[PDB]
Amino acid sequence: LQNIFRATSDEVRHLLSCDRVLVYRFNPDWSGEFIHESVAQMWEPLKDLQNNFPLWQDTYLQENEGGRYRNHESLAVGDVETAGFTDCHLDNLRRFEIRAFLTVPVFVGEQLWGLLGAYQNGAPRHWQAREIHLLHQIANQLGVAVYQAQLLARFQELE
Ligand SMILES: *[C@@H](C)[C@H]1/C(=C/c2[nH]c(/C=C3N=C(/C=C4\NC(=O)C(CC)=C4C)C(C)=C\3CCC(=O)O)c(CCC(=O)O)c2C)NC(=O)[C@@H]1C
Ligand SMILES: O=S(=O)(O)C[C@@H](O)CNC1CCCCC1
Ligand code: NA
Ligand code: NA
Ligand code: NA
Ligand code: NA
Repeated sequence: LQNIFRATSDEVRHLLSCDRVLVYRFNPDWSGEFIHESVAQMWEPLKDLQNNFPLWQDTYLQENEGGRYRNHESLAVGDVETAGFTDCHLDNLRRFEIRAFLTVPVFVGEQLWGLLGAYQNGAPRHWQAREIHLLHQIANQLGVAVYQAQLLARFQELE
């Protein structure tokens, strides 16, 4: 499953040639965290930045039990500076040098399980429909892989 994440994250990064790809997973209370990353050589890994560069707290998704994702909606942002985010949100994005990004839902069964994010640093992006569609397909495949990893867990407890 780590294998799966690594595999998925590297694929998205190479297919989109973006700076960073992240996998987010929700906890039962809709808190969550980034559990996997694929990142280009030029940037420091997320966990390392988190040990040194503090952020504004962000409980939005938790307070809203998944927000737009829960309704199968995605976020596609060509330019974060132009998007109209709250100041704290934009400040967080800017802390990670994120200038354009995509975030899509990952569903495991009919349950919102997490998110798949793709980030471009330093310059805006004109995202294309096929890039978004491809990310959704990869997110669906990830969801299936997780769903079946679960199924196989349930199987091996039951013997
Ligand atoms: C300012 C911070 C207010 C706020 C705004 C806000 N945030 C989101 C959505 C997201 N915020 C995050 C951020 C994190 N996830 C993490 O694991 C970490 C630690 C490194 C951070 C900083 C993420 C992943 C999301 C989902 C993707 C996105 O960037 O939008 C929203 C929803 C925006 C929308 O329209 O969908 C909003 C409004 N959060 C707060 O708590 C402050 C009041
Ligand atoms: O739209 S929702 O009700 O999910 C939540 C609300 O926080 C919207 N975020 C704005 C949307 C437009 C881009 C800037 C950020
Ligand atoms: Na949040
Ligand atoms: Na969002
Ligand atoms: Na915002
Ligand atoms: Na299945």
